[PDB]
Order: sequence, then C-alpha cells, then structure tokens
Amino acid sequence: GAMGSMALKRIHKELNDLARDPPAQCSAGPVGDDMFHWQATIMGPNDSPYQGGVFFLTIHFPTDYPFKPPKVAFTTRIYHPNINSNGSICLDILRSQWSPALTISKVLLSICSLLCDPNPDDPLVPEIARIYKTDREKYNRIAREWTQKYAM
Repeated sequence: GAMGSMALKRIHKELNDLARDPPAQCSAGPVGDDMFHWQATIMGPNDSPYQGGVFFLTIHFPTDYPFKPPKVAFTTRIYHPNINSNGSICLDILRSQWSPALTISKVLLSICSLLCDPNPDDPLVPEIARIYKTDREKYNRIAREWTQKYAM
C-alpha cells in the first residue's frame, strides 16, 4: 500500500528532480524496469587529476529507502585513497551519516567533492593515502595516468 510503496515513490521523485534539473556533468537513472537498481556517470572534475575521464557507478537502493543509504560502487577503475579495487567508496553519508533528507543528487555531489578533496585519514587504499599525504604532486601524476589508462 502507500506505506509499502514509499521507497518506490521516493525514487521516482528523485529521478524526476534529477532529470528536470540535470546535475552538472553527472547522470543517473534506472538500468531497466527495476527502479531500485541504477547506473550513474560522473565526469572527472575540471582541473582535477581525473579531468577528461568518465566514471561509471552502480547504485542499489534498499527496500526501506530513504531510511537507509543506497549502496554505491564505481565500476570504472580510479586512483583515489577512498575508493578500492572493488569500487567501494569510503564516504560518511553512505554509512553513518546517511539521513532520509539525502538524495541521489546529493550523493553524486558528495562523490564529486570527494574526488576533488580526498580524505587520506580514512583510506580504503593505504598506499594511495600515503602518497596523497606525502607527495601530492606525485599523487596527481599517478591519478592522471590511471585516468588516461582506464577512464578514457
């Protein structure tokens, strides 16, 4: 009923907002007919090491959305302290900081911010976190190499 359909209706509302006011340089939407499974794309931010890259992500919404966060994973390889080989993302709003006021659009914005400003203190990839902290220029160079190698 209306309660049971809450998640579905909310996902539809978010999709309509996204499509109506397209988020800069990003896209996201259902893969097929299952509204709980989406794909997204993020363009590497300009003047970041990732510029010119296109990164693909998978989004799965929980049955109780919006009261629990979506599960989000990169399917494009990326060199970043907070994103692992499996494309898992260490991002506060995906875990302990989720709120039903958050939306897919906000998540995409947060991920874009994360790309621009990594959090080396809470890394998923220790060596990338170390290089980011110790030699930012070297980090940028390698992130650029990976962008050319796997995101273009």
